[PDB]
Amino acid sequence: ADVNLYGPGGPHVPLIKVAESFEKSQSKRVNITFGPQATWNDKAKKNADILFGASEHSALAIAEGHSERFSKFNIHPVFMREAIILVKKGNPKNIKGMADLLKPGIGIVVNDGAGVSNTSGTAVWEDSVGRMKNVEKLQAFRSNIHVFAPNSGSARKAFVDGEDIDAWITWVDWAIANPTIGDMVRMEDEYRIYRDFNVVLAKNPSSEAIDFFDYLTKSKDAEAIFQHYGWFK
Amino acid sequence: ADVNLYGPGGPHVPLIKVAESFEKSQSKRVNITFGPQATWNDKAKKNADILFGASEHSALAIAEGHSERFSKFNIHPVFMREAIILVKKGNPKNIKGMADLLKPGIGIVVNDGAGVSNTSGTAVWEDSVGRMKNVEKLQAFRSNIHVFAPNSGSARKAFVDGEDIDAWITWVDWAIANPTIGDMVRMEDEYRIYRDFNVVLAKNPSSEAIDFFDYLTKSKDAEAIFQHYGWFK
Repeated sequence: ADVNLYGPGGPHVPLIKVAESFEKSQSKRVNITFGPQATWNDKAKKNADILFGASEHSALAIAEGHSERFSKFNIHPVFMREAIILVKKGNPKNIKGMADLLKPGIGIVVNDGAGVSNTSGTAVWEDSVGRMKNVEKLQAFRSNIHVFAPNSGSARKAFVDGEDIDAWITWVDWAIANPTIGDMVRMEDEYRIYRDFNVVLAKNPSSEAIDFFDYLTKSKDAEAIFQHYGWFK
Repeated sequence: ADVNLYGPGGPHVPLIKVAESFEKSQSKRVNITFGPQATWNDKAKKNADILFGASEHSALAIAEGHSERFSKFNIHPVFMREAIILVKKGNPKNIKGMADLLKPGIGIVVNDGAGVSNTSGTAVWEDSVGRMKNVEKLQAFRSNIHVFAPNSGSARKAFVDGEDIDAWITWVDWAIANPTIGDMVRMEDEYRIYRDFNVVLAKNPSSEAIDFFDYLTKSKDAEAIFQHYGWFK
């Protein structure tokens, strides 16, 4: 490929469609490598043109591992989206928002990198629940957390395999890309958390990398593809 | 000491006063060790009774380093407080909230552990600014960030020493404990972020550790001391 992007699993779904749209219109090829950082970090050292991220803090931690080529000051927000509650198909417990997750008998999976994996969802649950301004509510929610998952795959597995798991706090774009796995319930306005999709272009970038970066970050075509998955500007 | 607590710098100010209050009323001695994890981690391995935290995600990452004695499922929220904007004494740029930090010429310090330090402030700024639901606002704020500091001391130093730094996104309890260093400006209701003070008691705890844990977590005396610094239940 002429342009190589690396980043976490999740945003690769619209990003690949953006790459495909770009490839239909001109001659350069664009490769999207995705998944947990550890699965591709050494390959990114060899040929990454752009690092993409699924939150600000996770992108910063990842980019710091590549500072020779990517500057933390050059991480560029492009789109954003809301966190959601993924519930089992049919919403059997009739969950209507974060307040319902405080009830007895509710089992929750959250994402937390735990200082060992750079994952986008770290601190989402505490920031949403903290806006309830009530420590007994924070205690109730936390006591219902069955799994603190370090990445997307482990959280998905805990949700799918766990009959006692009723909710996974994750991203709207994941739910839209995976509609057979669970249904989505929005967080209440007052407690909603939004994080971005970002990119950082390598120092001394190739003309091909610049072209793709411009298309992805500024095109209405790219915006429309990402909007399908709940992303917005 | 009969009871040893370890945790980040910051909450040690009220925590020590709670320890002192406890020591005035009974015979056991309580030691509070505080600062960045790396400064005390090996000592906590030898004699920690309780680990205290300054957010949920940072406490989880720290406790995971001591899983043999402390369970992530037993981290207990006790108090919470709001993030604030620390401005230079006299507020020379007349900053009134997060919206003002989007202006040209504003220099900002934020905390971000960057995957190398377990610090409480990681992801606060993105979660506050994200509630503005506008990616151009996220770009404007991010472009004004001069320093992504991995811990409290480095952020404080950047703020104090940097004539171009107008704001440090930090905690209300820090500002109240350090009133000669800067003045505090609240975030707007819509964008405010609140995180907790928590503790986890060791497995097979001593009677002395249990007693202090109960006093700290449930006493109105402890609540009043922490309330002085902006903490609430």
